[PDB]
Amino acid sequence: MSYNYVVTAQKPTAVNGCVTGHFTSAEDLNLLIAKNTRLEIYVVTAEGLRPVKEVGMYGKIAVMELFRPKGESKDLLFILTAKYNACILEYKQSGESIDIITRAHGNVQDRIGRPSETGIIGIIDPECRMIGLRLYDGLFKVIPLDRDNKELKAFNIRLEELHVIDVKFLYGCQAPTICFVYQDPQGRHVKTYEVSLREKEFNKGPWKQENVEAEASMVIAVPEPFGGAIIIGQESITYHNGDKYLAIAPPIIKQSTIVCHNRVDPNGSRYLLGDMEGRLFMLLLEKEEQMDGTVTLKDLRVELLGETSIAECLTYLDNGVVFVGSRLGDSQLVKLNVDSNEQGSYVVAMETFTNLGPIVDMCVVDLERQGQGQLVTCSGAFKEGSLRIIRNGIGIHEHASIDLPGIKGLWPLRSDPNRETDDTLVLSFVGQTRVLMLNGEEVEETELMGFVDDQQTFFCGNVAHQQLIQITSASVRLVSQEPKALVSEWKEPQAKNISVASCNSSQVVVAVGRALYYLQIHPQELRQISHTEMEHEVACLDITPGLSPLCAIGLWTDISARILKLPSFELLHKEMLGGEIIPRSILMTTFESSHYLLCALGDGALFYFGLNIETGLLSDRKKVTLGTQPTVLRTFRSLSTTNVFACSDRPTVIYSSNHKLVFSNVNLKEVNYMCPLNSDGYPDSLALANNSTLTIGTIDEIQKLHIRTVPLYESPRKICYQEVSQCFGVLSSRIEVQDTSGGTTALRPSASTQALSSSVSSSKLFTSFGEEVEVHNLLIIDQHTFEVLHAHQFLQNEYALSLVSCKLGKDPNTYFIVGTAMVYPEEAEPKQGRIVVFQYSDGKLQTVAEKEVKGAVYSMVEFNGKLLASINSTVRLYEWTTEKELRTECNHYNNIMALYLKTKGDFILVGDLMRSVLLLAYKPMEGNFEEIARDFNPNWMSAVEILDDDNFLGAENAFNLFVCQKDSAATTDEERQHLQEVGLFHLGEFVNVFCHGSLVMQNLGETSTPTQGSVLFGTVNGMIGLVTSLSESWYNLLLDMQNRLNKVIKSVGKIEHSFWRSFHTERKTEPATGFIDGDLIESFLDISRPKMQEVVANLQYDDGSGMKREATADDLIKVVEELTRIH
Amino acid sequence: KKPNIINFDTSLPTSHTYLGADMEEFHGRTLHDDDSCQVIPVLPQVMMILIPGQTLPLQLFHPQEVSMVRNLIQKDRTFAVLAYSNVQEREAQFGTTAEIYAYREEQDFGIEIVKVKAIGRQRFKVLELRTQSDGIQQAKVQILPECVLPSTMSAVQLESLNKCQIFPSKPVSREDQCSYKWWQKYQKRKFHCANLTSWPRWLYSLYDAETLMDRIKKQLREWDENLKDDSLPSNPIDFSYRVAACLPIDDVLRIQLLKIGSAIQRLRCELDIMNKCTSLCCKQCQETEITTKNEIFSLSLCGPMAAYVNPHGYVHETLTVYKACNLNLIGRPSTEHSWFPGYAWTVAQCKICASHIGWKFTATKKDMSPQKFWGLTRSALLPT
Ligand SMILES: N#Cc1ccc(N2CCN(Cc3ccc(COc4cccc5c4CN([C@H]4CCC(=O)NC4=O)C5=O)cc3)CC2)c(F)c1
Ligand SMILES: [Zn+2]
Repeated sequence: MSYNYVVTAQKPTAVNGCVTGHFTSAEDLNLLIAKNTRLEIYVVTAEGLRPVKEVGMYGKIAVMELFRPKGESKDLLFILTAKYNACILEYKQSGESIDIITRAHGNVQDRIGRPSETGIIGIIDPECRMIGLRLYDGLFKVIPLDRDNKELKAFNIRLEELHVIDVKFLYGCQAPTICFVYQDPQGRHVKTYEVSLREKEFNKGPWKQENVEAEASMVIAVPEPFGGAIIIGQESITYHNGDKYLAIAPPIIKQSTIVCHNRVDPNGSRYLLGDMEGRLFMLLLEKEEQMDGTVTLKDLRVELLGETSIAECLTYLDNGVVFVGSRLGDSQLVKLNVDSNEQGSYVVAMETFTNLGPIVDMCVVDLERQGQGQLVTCSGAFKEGSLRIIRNGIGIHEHASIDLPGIKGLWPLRSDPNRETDDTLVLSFVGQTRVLMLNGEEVEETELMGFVDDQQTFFCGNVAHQQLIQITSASVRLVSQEPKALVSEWKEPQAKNISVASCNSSQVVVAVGRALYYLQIHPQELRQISHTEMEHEVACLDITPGLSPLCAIGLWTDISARILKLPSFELLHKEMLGGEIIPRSILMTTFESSHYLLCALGDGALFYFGLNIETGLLSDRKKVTLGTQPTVLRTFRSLSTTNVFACSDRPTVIYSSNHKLVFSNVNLKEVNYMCPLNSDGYPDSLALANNSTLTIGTIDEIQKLHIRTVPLYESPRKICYQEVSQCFGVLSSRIEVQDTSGGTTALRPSASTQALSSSVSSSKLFTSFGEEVEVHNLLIIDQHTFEVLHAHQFLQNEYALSLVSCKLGKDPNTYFIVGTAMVYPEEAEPKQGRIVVFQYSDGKLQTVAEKEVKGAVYSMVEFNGKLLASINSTVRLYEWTTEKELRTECNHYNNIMALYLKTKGDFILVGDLMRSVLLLAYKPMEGNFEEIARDFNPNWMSAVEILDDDNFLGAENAFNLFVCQKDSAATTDEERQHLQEVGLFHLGEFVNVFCHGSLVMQNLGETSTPTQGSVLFGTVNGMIGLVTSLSESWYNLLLDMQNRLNKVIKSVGKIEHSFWRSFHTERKTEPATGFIDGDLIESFLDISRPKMQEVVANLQYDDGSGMKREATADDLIKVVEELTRIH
Repeated sequence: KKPNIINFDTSLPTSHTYLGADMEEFHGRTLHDDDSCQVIPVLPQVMMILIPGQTLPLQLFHPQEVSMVRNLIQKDRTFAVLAYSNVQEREAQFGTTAEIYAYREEQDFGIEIVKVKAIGRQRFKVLELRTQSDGIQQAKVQILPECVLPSTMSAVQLESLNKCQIFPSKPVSREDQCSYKWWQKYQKRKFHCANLTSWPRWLYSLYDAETLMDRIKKQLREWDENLKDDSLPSNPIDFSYRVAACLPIDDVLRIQLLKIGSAIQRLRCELDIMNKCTSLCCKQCQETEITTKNEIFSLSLCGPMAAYVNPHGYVHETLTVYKACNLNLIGRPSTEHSWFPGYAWTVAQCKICASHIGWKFTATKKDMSPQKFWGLTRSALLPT
């Protein structure tokens, strides 16, 4: 009884693996990057990375490798899923179609066995004879590689050493040889085995066990001709080849441990290394020894190249370019030049790819445009900590700017031989018309020979029959094309002022006062076509198609929209367009291959209507609030077919996708007037003129997602937004080394040490040299410039957990409430905390209140003007007294630590890390808490959210989502006190934070939406989700359509959707219930016509009376398109 | 307070030599499929919460019970013990299955008295208690599953820093400055992914099996001198069960610990209980001090507390103490059926109500703890 719909609004960005090789073709060099469920195939070129293919796989890529067996032209890709869905894939392209064919597929899990503590290890024999997987302790799984092994049958081998740290295949062995480091109570040892496929067991290794360093961490296999293995630990780098043995103890690597590597030479002469703090090392192997043709090591000099992002997976691209794959920072593309050496660093950055993960906390705030939300996250960690500001809209990439003091209309003109190019544009000033002709990048003004100078021109375009028509306020004028001289001047019969002018390719309609005149363009002649009159003044007129069947006219004195036959005088149709104000601009467009009448009134409302091209007009009534200013509708050709730009205080681009007009905002403050300008210098551009300056630039394809970075150089923990102060309060932490002077020196310039004003907490309510100590800060950041306006430093040994910005009690002021806990290394459970209430005013931060609590304030919320706190395992309620001091009101003692607190009305949801969901209600007539229900189940819970008063969403172990509801209508107490669980889903992501909101325009739309509510969640990988509620019939229809989609869509690796989405746990797995996979439903639009015909045969689409068993195909389009607008 | 010389060879009490020497044993263990519904006979005349892994001596005299044991051994070797609540008369909803491993049937006194020792194996919740006319009711039992949780960092783990998740062995053993400094870096390196989540590292250390087991071991070693890995298992399930068995707590708290299905929750509850428990008092009095939290040690591998049988078949859970308070002795120290091979028990009584709180075990030979061994049972013993 939940019927939820979950979709991904932003695909994950964190990278957890990258390989290079000849994947698409034997000659091309590709970079395959796995972010989580997505596999991206790029092509490495001299300029950089050219994306080629994006593929979504039904799983999380835990292991990916490129191998080329014998008799193959290009490398194949072997991918293992965290659910043990092993597969082998092949790239296949035929001219324009890109498809990845699955060479083999199969689940390789075991019925019984504990997964290894070190994790999944997947290795391939360099001779391409076997695939070795270490999934379970004491069991080595081997998959033979033969063309007939299309089901991936694997056999297990018993391993006597249970704890294997790292294992890899050696190079240069006649038989498949593995080399690994294992742990014993006697210490750490390196051992080798000779795996034999024929008898399916191990053998004696080429070289016996050798004792290694106590912290031997990683094993790298040196290829031919050197052979052997290199063992890297915390304080030494060793090379082992049997008789050969060497070790080094360089001091530059003692600071941090190496966690990643990547070979840079085919012969393994040099190696690339990276550590935890993110600095590039260069292991150097010397081949100076050559006795009788044998090549052996001589030295292992280690050189530090520079500092980069915190890198998880290095990969050296061609010609001194390294792709630094970061997961907690930002992916980079840097240069390893050996001649720059600007200050001792060998590395300079080229590129930087966006990476929103990890998303520790987020908030939804209306920063710029009222009604549309914006996402502000706390991304990154350590030196990569930063604030990402996400927004939804079409991004106009600026190309040039010029100065114009409030232009009142722009129009390109053609005064050149026919070449389908734009040479000059006339800008209508306040009283004049300054033709700013610019063949290239000019800015001067060159008046047209056939156009007036100071007449406030209404329209100026290129008419048919080789002429340019420039209708001005006084009278409509024309200019010849080749002669370029005024040949015809269509003076008004009454010589009045042209109020509203409408011009077309070959017909011009001019409104003088309340009268309308129609004229037809003739070669070197202005022959009037018809004359007529109107009862009311013509507020707006527009004629669009050679010959317009009808002309749309607005009434100034009646506030109604009519369509009348241009070759005649009798109106074809009419309607009352609201009547609130006079219409501002009405246009006819064919955006969706139909006849649409977009009329915009002066109040900012578009009274959208549907008309008929042949005769008459339909109604198709629609009203959309496009802004608060009279928009100037102007279709710009730099689009799919026509598009429309409603230039107003809230600019929007009106484009038809699936016969349903989307209205996406633009990244501009306000546009006074816009016009296409396809200049030769800037083809397919668009000139938009604002209230101060006029810019020229292009636009994005459709409805992108834009991210703005604010680096802080320290880890941000929590973020809250304060409306009245126009500020963001963010908690942060920096690592400071413990020097031998009693102080704490920092490591790099952080945001807290670069603030305008700084403060240090001073309260009195209560080591080793080199140790790293956390220093916690509260940063106040302006919402416009995103500069750190303030930074408050807490006491020593104080850890700040929570942060709420809210107003308490009857106090008009809004405060920052922070809950901290004094933590010491000696003790495990904190015994004392602190509730501190700050108030940011006049750019100065002051401590309004300060309470001492005995425990750790794990979370706080705002409960109807009362601060609700969670001290250890107790939930307490605090009342804001008139003297600005928190006073306790009620307590409720639990047996679980209240890590999570969510309120909706008077329903408190209390959660912990043991998935022990608890529910509470606050009786206000009595003033004490009382428990309604309870649902305990041993598992790990990451986050929890209140979907509504009846259902609750949570994130569980193994990247799962669950939905629990209480049956308040149950007649038995035991059922009322228990929360029935009626939803399961395998998301594949670790959700940290849940928040209510949406990133699309909030429009009631009278009929509303098929989805109720909206919840966004952010994950560690940096993926933004969106979950909504659905109706019963809608859920049933979507489930049936999903089942039929499963049989038509061919997934990569042939992983079944039900198995992938099945609720997964180390102990017990169940099929998914109560959740609809929005990705699969939205994938319905990307398949061809016959596939969509196959999907729908008997869905019984209609539910509002009747069944309509045919169900058509475009009805599902009208369904999926309405489901796509929610994100 | 007798340190250093603890010479007892603390393994004989775990063998129960008082219950006969040539006791026939059985080869091994048995398995019951999880979440499966079984019929298991229930031997009466036992009222005690048996935590899994705890040995239970038993003497049976009545012909019905002896026959039940005989035909039980010829078909499986499993019976059921119900964890009776505070209310008597079969007011039980949870229980455990004891496994026979030592058996002998004996003919003296003209009876077929049977001596049997059995240890708990699984945990169950009884569905219905159907009574058989023979006298040995069989209970309709559902096997309660054992839940083991993976590392809290496994979900949010960084793929790169997996290889640094295999920590080296602890330095030396039970030595200062080799634990605090080791534990600090262990916490720093294990929970390094806690920055990806929204919680600090110490919060995740509060839910770590290793850290809680270390804290419990430290506090136990504070109580009595443990011999490092003195039979204390590395498996969190087994360690939790052993600690719950050896804790000096009452019946309701034992039932609460039994209800818990995860090791980590059990360890947290055990830590809370033995941090909040300092004294043990006389149940018939609730006013007299007999023991404390620090004057507690172990001459048995099962810890300070273990189950023994008097020659009349009644089962007593006994706690060993250096020095008791507010106790009086009656009768000469005799050693006819002493559970401890070398001591002569003297019955101990409350000095106020004269309730059987336990026994005083005077020594016999001189090269052992000189008459300082209080074996107080749980008949009248509650936390205070
Ligand atoms: N139906 C039937 C039926 C048939 C036969 C029965 N037989 C009757 C005769 N019994 C022999 C006998 C009786 C009496 C004693 C004295 O010892 C006693 C007495 C009472 C309580 C306790 C002890 C010792 N003791 C603890 C002290 C601490 C320690 O270390 N160990 C202990 O044992 C006690 O708590 C010794 C032997 C044998 C049984 C029968 F009783 C029922
Ligand atoms: Zn007493």
